[PDB]
Amino acid sequence: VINYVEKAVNKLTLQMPYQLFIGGEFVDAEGSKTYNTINPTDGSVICQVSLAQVSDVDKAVAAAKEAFENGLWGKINARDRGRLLYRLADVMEQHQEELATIEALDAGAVYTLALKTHVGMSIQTFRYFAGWCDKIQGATIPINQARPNRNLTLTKKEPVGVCGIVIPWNYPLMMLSWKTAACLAAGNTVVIKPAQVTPLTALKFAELTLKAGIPKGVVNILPGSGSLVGQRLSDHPDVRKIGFTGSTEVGKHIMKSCALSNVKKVSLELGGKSPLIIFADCDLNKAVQMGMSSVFFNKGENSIAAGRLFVEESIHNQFVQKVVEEVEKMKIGNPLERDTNHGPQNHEAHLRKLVEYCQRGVKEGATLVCGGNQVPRPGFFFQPTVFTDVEDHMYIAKEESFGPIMIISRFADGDVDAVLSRANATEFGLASGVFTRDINKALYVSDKLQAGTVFINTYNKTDVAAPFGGFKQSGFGKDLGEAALNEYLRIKTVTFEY
Amino acid sequence: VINYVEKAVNKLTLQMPYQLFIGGEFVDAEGSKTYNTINPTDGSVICQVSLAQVSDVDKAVAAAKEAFENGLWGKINARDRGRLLYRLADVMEQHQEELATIEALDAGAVYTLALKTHVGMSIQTFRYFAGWCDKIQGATIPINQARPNRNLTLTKKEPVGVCGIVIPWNYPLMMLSWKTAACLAAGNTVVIKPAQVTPLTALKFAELTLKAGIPKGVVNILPGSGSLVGQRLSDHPDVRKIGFTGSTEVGKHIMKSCALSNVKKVSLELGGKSPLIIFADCDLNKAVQMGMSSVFFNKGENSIAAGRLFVEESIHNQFVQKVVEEVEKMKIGNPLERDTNHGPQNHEAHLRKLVEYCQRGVKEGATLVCGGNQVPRPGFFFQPTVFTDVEDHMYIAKEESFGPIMIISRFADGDVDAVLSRANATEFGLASGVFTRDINKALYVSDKLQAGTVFINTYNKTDVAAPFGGFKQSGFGKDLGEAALNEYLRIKTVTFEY
Amino acid sequence: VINYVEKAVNKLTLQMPYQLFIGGEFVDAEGSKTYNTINPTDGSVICQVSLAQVSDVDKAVAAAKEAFENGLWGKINARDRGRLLYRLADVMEQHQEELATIEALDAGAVYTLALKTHVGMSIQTFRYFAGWCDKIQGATIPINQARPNRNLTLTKKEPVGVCGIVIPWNYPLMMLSWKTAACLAAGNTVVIKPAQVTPLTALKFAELTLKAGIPKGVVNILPGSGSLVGQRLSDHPDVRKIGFTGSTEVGKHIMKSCALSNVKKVSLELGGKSPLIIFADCDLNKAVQMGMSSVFFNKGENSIAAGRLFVEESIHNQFVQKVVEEVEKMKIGNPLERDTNHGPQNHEAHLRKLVEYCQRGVKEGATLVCGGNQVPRPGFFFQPTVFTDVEDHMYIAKEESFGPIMIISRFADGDVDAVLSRANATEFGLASGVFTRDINKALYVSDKLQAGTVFINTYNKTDVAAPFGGFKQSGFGKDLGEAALNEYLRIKTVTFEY
Amino acid sequence: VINYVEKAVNKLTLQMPYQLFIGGEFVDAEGSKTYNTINPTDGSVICQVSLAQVSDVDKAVAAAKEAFENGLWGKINARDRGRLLYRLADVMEQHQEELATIEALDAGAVYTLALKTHVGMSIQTFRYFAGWCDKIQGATIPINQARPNRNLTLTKKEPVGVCGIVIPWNYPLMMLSWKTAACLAAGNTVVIKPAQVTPLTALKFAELTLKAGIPKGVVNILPGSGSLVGQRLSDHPDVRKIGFTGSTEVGKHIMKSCALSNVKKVSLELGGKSPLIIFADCDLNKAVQMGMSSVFFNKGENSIAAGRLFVEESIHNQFVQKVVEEVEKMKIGNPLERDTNHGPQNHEAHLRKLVEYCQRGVKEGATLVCGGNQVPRPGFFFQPTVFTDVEDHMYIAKEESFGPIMIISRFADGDVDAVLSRANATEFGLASGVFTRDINKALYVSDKLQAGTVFINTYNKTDVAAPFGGFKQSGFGKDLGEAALNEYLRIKTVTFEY
Ligand SMILES: NC(=O)C1=CN([C@@H]2O[C@H](COP(=O)(O)OP(=O)(O)OC[C@H]3O[C@@H](n4cnc5c(N)ncnc54)[C@H](OP(=O)(O)O)[C@@H]3O)[C@@H](O)[C@H]2O)C=CC1
Repeated sequence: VINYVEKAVNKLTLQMPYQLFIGGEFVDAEGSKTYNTINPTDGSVICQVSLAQVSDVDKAVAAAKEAFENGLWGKINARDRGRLLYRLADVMEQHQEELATIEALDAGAVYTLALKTHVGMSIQTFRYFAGWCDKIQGATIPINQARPNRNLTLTKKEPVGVCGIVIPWNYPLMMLSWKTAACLAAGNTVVIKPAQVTPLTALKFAELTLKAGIPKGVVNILPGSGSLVGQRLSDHPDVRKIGFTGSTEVGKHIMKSCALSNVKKVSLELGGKSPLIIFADCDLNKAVQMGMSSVFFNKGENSIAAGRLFVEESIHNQFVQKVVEEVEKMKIGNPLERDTNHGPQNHEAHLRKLVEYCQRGVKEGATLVCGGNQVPRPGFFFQPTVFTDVEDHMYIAKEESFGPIMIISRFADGDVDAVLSRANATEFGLASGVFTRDINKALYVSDKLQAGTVFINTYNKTDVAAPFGGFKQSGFGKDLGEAALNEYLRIKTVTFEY
Repeated sequence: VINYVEKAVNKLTLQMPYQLFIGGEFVDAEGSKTYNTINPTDGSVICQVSLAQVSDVDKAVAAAKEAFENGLWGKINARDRGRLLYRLADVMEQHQEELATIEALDAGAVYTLALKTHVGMSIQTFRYFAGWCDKIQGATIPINQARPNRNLTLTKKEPVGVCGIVIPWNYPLMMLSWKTAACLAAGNTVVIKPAQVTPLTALKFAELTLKAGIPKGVVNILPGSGSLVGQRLSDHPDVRKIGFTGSTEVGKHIMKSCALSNVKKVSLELGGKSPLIIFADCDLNKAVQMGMSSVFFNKGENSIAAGRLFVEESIHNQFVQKVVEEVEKMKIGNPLERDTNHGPQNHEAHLRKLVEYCQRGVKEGATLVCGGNQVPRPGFFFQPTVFTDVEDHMYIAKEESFGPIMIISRFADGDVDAVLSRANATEFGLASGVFTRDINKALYVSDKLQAGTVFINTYNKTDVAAPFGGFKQSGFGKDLGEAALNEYLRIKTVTFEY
Repeated sequence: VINYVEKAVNKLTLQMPYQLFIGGEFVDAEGSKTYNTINPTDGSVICQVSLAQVSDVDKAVAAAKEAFENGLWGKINARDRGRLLYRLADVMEQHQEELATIEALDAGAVYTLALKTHVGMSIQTFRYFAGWCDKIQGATIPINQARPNRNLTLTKKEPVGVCGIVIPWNYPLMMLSWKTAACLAAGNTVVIKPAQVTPLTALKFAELTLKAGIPKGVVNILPGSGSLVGQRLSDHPDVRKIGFTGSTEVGKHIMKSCALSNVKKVSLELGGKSPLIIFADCDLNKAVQMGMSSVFFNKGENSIAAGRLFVEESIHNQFVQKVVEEVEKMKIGNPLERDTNHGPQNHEAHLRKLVEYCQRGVKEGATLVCGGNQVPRPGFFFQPTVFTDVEDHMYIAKEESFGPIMIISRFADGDVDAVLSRANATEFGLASGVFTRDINKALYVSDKLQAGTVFINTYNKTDVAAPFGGFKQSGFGKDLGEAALNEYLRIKTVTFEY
Repeated sequence: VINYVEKAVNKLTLQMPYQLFIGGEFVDAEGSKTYNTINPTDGSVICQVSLAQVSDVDKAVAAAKEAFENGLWGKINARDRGRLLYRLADVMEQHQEELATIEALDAGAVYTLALKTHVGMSIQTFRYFAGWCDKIQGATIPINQARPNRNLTLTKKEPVGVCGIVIPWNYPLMMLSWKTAACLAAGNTVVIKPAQVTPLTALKFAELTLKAGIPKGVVNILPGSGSLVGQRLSDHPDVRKIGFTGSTEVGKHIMKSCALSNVKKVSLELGGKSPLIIFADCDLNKAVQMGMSSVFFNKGENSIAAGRLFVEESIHNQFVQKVVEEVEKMKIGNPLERDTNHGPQNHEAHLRKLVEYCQRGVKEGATLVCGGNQVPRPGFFFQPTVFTDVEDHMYIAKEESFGPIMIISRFADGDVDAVLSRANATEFGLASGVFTRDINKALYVSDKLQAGTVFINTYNKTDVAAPFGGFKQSGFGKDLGEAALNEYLRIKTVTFEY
C-alpha cells in the first residue's frame, strides 16, 4: 500500500502520495527529511513532502539507468511503448478532476482552468507523443560508392539514455508532462525534480505511472532543493541529457554544470519578455480580450506572457480605457469557485517579488493605472495591474515580471520597423504577438520578430503539436511537436561496404 | 592588392596570404603582432602569420554581425546564396594543386592525400551544402482549431546569425570546410579561429571567398590562440552559436564559456577511443589492409582512428604477423614526394606527447611489437607503432593517441556480448567498426556498439552526406549530412488565428 | 436496432449484420436482392447477404459526399479525428474473438492465425494510422523573392475526398483495414466493396464503426459484385480516388475506368510471382521452416507468397527431402479447432483453379513431389503441394498460383548473377527474399532484386509501419507505412506576396 | 558533325539541329520523313524537322533502356549524376541567348521574357534537381521485432527506369525542363516527345546534353505526332513511367493507354479554369497590374492563367475602367523587338480557336469590353481581350481559353462563401488566386478554393521549389519541388531479420 495524505475537498477524496518516487516505490528521503507545501489560497500547510537528499538522487538515477539498460522498457517494441504511454494518458484522464483539484490546492490554479489547460494539455501531450513512437524514423543515404565495391549508409535514431528533467512551479503537472512525454516516447528513462514548492501533482503522476504499468523505475520523481537535488542531477556522471525549464540565471548555471560533469546534452527554455504589438487597424474589442489573456492567463505565471504591449498611438487611450473596464469585472477569489477568473499567486515569495516589481515601476516614472499590490485577504493574491506611459529604458520594460501585470507603450502611427526594433530590443526571445487585420503587416512583423513563437491575431495558443522554444537568452531546444524529440534522440550512422 | 608570401615548390608558385581576414580585406593584427608557423618536415619556419588579439575578435565578430543584419548575404535569395557557395566550390577546385600543397607544407599532409581528401572532400562539402540552400523547409502543422474560428500554424527555419567556428589542426582545411559550409548554407555569417599551428590553408580559403564573390563579412578568419581569440569568440555577447571540434578538456570549457555569457548554442565534437572488432570470419587480407588504414590514415591524426583493435583469438596471431609485414612496406618521407605514404606529425608539441604515450604504454607492460619512437631524421616524424597484449585497465586502452599507434587486444573465440562490453567501456563514443561476414554478427554488433558511427567491413568511410557525430563525452551535434544544418538553424513557430 | 444472423459457435455468439451499410444505418438493397455466402469448411450456406445495386452505389457515394462536405467528420480537429480512429481500434480489440471467428468462418482462416494476423494486424493498423492524424504535415518552401517585395510559400496537406476501396477475399478484414485506416486517417470518407464472396467481417466492422462514434456516412460498405458495383465506383464522377488490391487484368480495367470517368487517382496492388533465393550458406533448418512459411502461410492465399523458390544445387536435394518431412506433419482441418494449422481454401471456385494449376504443372513435366490434390473431406481442402525440376519456361514458373504450392528450382553452385536474373525475369514485382549467412551476398541480392519488398533471412514479415507496394505489373502505390498516406492526401501550394 | 539549320537573327548565328536525337546522336526519321515547323511572327516555314515514326520510338526507348541498365547513368554515384546535371545547367546558361532566341522564333515567345522565364527557369530547374541527387534519402522504420530475434527495416528509393515525357507547345523548353530535370535527377533515362509544332528548343537541348557530357541514351528526343509517337510511348512494354502535361481529353486517353499496356506509372497535368477572386479592400492599382498579368502573361498561353476574374461589386466598374487604360498601353509585335509586350500566338490553329472562342462569347450575351479579334498584321497575333457581364452558365465561364482573354464576373458586397462556391463550381482545379488586404479573408478563402495552387496577392509566381499540380480533372502529381521526385522514384522496403 502506498501512503497517502488524504483530504476531502471539492466533492472528491484526494489521495496524495507525499513521498519520493524511486524505482517504482514510494519511499522516505535519506534520514527521513521533510518540508511543507503551502496552499497559496489561505497560506496553510497542505501536508509535508519527502526532502530528497544527495544519496536519493544517486538512488533514482541508478534505478532509471538499470531500468533503461536491463529493464523491460529497453526490450519492448517501439509500438508497444506507445501503447503504455497512451494507457498513461488514459489513466490521467480518469483522474483528471483529482489532478486538477490537487493542482488547485498546490499551485493555486483556477479549478476550471486546471481541468482544461493544466490537466487537459497534459493528457493531450502524452497521447500526442504516444503516437510518435512507431514513427521515429532514420534515413538511408546515397553515399558515394567506393568502386569496384558497393556501399550502404543508413541512420538509426536511438534513445539518449538516463535523463534529468528539472521544472518550475507555474504549470507543475503540465510542464512535467510536456517534457517527460517527449522523453519517455524517445525511449529514454528519467529523474524529475519538480519545483520544490509544487511537488504534489508530480508525485500523484508517479502513482499514475504505476497504474499504467510503466515498467518499474522508468519514471522517478524527487521533490527537493534545486541547489542540491537538481545540482547533483546535472553533475551526475550517469545522466546524459538535461531538460530544463526555469529562470535565465539558473539555466546558465545548469548548462555550466553539464559541461563540467560529462558534456551531457542540455535544453533550456528560460525567460521571456515577449512583445505584443497591437495595430490601430486591428479588431479593437478582440484585442482588449486577447491582450488581457496575453497578460492575465494563469494569474500571469507564464513563460509566453506578453511582457510588453506596444499599441498604435491612434488606438491607445481607448484600448486602455477598455482594458480597465474589463479588468474591473475580473473575479478574484478562491480557485475552487467555478466563479473565479483570477486566482492567487504560486507562493508567498513570488508575491513579495511582484510587490517590489511594481513599487519599482512606479518609482521610475511609469503610470500606475490600477492594481500593483497584494489583494489584502488571506492567502497570497495579486491585483491585476495595468501600467501605461512605459518607456523603453525602464526596468519594467526590460524585466520579466512573471505575474498579472500589463505593461503598455504607445507606438507612433505608421512606422513598423521602428516599433519592430523596440520589440527585439531584449536578450529574451521566446514569444511575441501582432494584432492587425492587414495581411502584409502580419506576414512582415512575423519575420522581423526575433522570437521563437509568433502569435498573429491570437495569444497563448500553444498546442502540443507545434514546437515551443526560445531564441537569444530564452534558451534553445523545443518542447512539443516532432522537433521536441531531437532533444531526446541521438543519431547513429552505419556504413557497410559490400 | 593582397600581401602574399611566395614560395616555389612542387612545380607551383604558392601565394599564401598570412594576415587576419576581417571585414573581407586582409589586415595586420592589433599593433602588428605575429607568430611563426612551422614546417613539420624540417622544423623550419614557413613564414610569419598575424596574431589576432581581443581588439581583432571584437571587429571580426562585429563585421560578421553587420554582414548578416544589413549586408547583401542577409537579403539574397536562398537559391542565390547557394549559387554563391557552388561558385566557391569551383574556385576551390581551380586551386586544388595549390591548396593540397599549402596543406602538405603546413600540416604535413601527404600531397596525393591532401589533394584527394583534405582538399577534395572540402570541395564536395561546399557543393553538397550549397544544394541544401533552398531545400531547407519548415512545416505546416495540424493544430487544434479554436472553434468557432480557425488556426494556421507554420514553422519558418531561420538562420541563427553570428557564428564562431573553432577547429583543430589535423585536417586544417577540411574541418574548416565541413563546419563553415553548413553554417554559411543555413545563412549565417561566421568568424573562424583555425588551429593556431595550421593557419595557412584557412587564410588561402579566406582569399578564395573574395574570388567567389562572397559578400564582405560573411567569412572572417583570425589565426591565433585558443585561450585568447578562441575564448573571446565563446564569450562575445553577439556570437550566438559556437561550432567546435577539438579536445575533450577544451570542449568542456567552451560549453561552460557559452553558458556563462549569453546561452549561446554549441556543438562539441571531441575525442574518441574508437573500437574495431575483427572476427575470425572476415576476409583476413582485407581485415588487415583495412584495419591498417583505420589507424595509419593521415598519420593516425584523425578523430575516428581505431583507438583499439579487438581481434578474435583464433586469428589474432596471424593478423599481427600480417600487419607487421605491411607496416614495413610503408614508405616514410616528405609529404611532397610521390613515393611517400607516411608523412610527419603535425608539430613538435604533439610528436612529444606521442613519444610519452608509447613510453607509458611500455611502462604498463603492454608489449611493443614495433615503433613508438621518433624516426631519427629532421622534422617531426613518428614511426608507425604496433602494441599487442593491451589489457582493458591500461592507460593505452583508455586515452586517445591521435597518432599512428595500432593498439591490439584478444577476445575469446565466439564471445560477442563480452567483446562488445569491453569495446563500449569508454566515456567516448564517436566511431567504431566491425569486420565480419555474418550478417547476424554484423547487424547485432552495430546495434550494440555505443558510438556515433559503426563501419561494417570498412573504415574511414566518411561521406559529406552521412552525419558525423559523437555520443557520450565525444560530444553532440552532427557535422556533414542533412542533420548538420540543424545546428546552424532556428525554428520560429507562427500561429495565426482567423 | 440492427438485424443479425446470429450463430452460436466457438465459445461465443456471433451476431453478424447481413445488409448494406449506407450512411449511418443498415438497409436492404434495391428491391431486396440478396446472395449466399459459403462457409468453406463444410460447404454450407452461412447466410443471406444483401446484394448491392448500381442505385445503391449512388446512395452510398453521396452519403459519403455529404459526410465529407458538411458532415461532422470534416470539421473536427485532426487530433480528435485520430481519437475516433483510436476508439474504433479499441472497439475492434474489444470484439476481436468475434471478428476472428467470422473471418474464420467466412474466409476459412485458421482461427489462431486469424486472431494474430487478420484481426490482430487490423487492430494494429487503425492504431498506427490513428497516430498519423495530427502529424500529417505541410511545408514552408523558401521560394525566390520578388524583390523589392517578399513572398511566403506553404503547402497544406488536404484530403482527396470521397474514396472507393475495392478489396479481395484473402484477408478480408485485413485488406480492408490496411486501406481504410489510411483513407480515414487522411480525413477522407469512403465506400467499400468487399470481395463479393467474403462480406462478413466487413459488415461487422461497419457495426463497429457505429460503436466507435465514427459519424454517419463516413464509412459505407457495399457487399456486391465487382463487375457491377465496383465498375460503378470506378465510374462515378463524385469518387476522386480508388484504392484497388486485386488481380492484374482487373487492375488494368480499374485504371482504365478512372482515366475515362474523371481522372480519379488510382493505386494498385496487383499480382506477384515473388522470388525467394536460398543459398547453401544459411541455417538450413531455419530455411525449411521459414521457407514453407513463405508459401503455405494462410493457405497460400497471400499476395507476397513465395511464387518461386530457387535453391542452390548443393543443398537442393536435402532441402526438398526436409520440406517433405515437415509437410507430413501439418495438421489439416477445421479453422476453428486449436490443433489445425492448414485451413481450407477460400472458395470452391478458387479450389478448382488450383487443382488444374497443378494438373497443368505435371503435364509440362514438373515433378509433383507431394500434394496437388484436393483433400478427401467435406468443404474445400487443398493438399500442400511441392514441385521440383521446375524450369524457367514452365507455366507454373511464370504464373501466379495463389495457393499452397511451393515451386522449387535448382540453380548453380556459385552463381549469384545468373539466378538473380531468372528471379527478376517477370512482369511481376511484389516481393522476394534471400536466405544467406553472408552479408555481402545479402545486401547485393536485395539491391538487384526487382521488387518492392525484399525479405532478408525471414519472409512474410510485413508490419504496419513499413510500406508495401508493387513494381512493374504488380502496380504502384503503398499500403501501410507513412507513405500510404500520400495516396489519401493532396497538396495545395499557397504562395502569398507581402 | 551535326547538320544545323543555320539562321542569323538578333545579332546571332543560331545553329538549330532539326533531326531525331536517339542514342546520343542526331539522325533522320525512318525512310527520311519530315514536316514543317512554322514561325508564328510572320507564318514562314522555319525549316524541315524530322518526323519520328513508330520504329523510331522503338529505337529511342531501347536506347534509353540500354543506357539505364548497362549505361554509365546508373553505375555512377548519386553525387556525380548531380554534377552532370549542374554542368548541363551551365551549358544551358552559356547558350541562353541563342536558346531564348530559338524559342521566340519557334513558339513566338517575347525574347525579353523567353530569357528570364522560358530559358531562365529551365536553367534554374536543372540546378534545383541536380542538388536533389545525393539527398534523395530512404528510411529506417521501428518495425515490431520478432522476438526472441531482431528485425531491421529500411527503404531504398530507386529510379523507376525508362520514362516517356510528352509536352505541350506553350513553354516548349520550360516544360521539357520541369520534367526532364526531376526525371533524370531521380536517376532515370528518358524518351521525350516535344509538342509537334515546337521541336526546336528541345532539339538544341538534345545537342546541349552532348556538350554537358550526358551519357549517350539517357536523353532521347523525337518530334512527331502525338497520336503516333505519343501513343507508342504510352503503349510500349519497356516504358515504365509516362509524364504528361496537356489537354484533359488526351490526358484521359494516355492514362487508359498506360492501363492496357502494363500499368505504367502515370502523371497528368491537365487543363484549368482557374478562378481569381478580387475583393473590394485590396490594393486596387496593384490588383489591376497583377490581375492583368494573371491572364495576359505569355500571350495567355499558360495553363494557370486566370480563366475567371470575380471582382467585388463596389469596385468592378472602376476596375474594368482601369484594366482597359492599361491594355491600350501594351505593345503588340515581333517577339524579337525589345519594345514588345504581347507577341503572337503559338500557331495558326490555336489563333483560329481563339477567334471562335470570343465569337461564341459575344454570341452568348457576354459584354465584349475590348479585343477578341486577330490583330491585322501578318503572322498570328491576337488582340488582348476583356469581357464583362459573364454569367455562370456561359461557355466562356466553363471552357479553357488559353489565350489573352480576361473574363470578369461581379459579386455582391461582403459576400465570400457565395463567390467561393461559384469559383469552385468547375471540374478543373489547377490554380486559383485572391487579392485582398484582410488576413481573415485571405486565409479563409485559401482554405476553401478547390485548387492545387492558391496565389494570394500575386499570380504566376511559380517557383522551381514549390510543387505544381492539379486536383479534380486537372490531373494529379506535382512538377517542381521535392514533391516532384516522388513521381520518378520507387520505394523498395528491405526487411532483415537477424
Ligand atoms: N497543368 C499543367 O502542368 C499544364 C497544362 N497545360 C495544358 O496544355 C494544353 C494545351 O495542349 P493542346 O495541344 O491543346 O492539347 P494536347 O493535350 O493534345 O497537347 C499535348 C500533347 O499531347 C500529345 N498527344 C495527343 N495525342 C496523344 C496520344 N495518343 N498519346 C500521347 N500523346 C498525345 C500532343 O501531340 P501533338 O503535337 O501531335 O498534338 C501534344 O504533344 C492546355 O489545355 C493546358 O491547360 C499546359 C502547361 C502546363
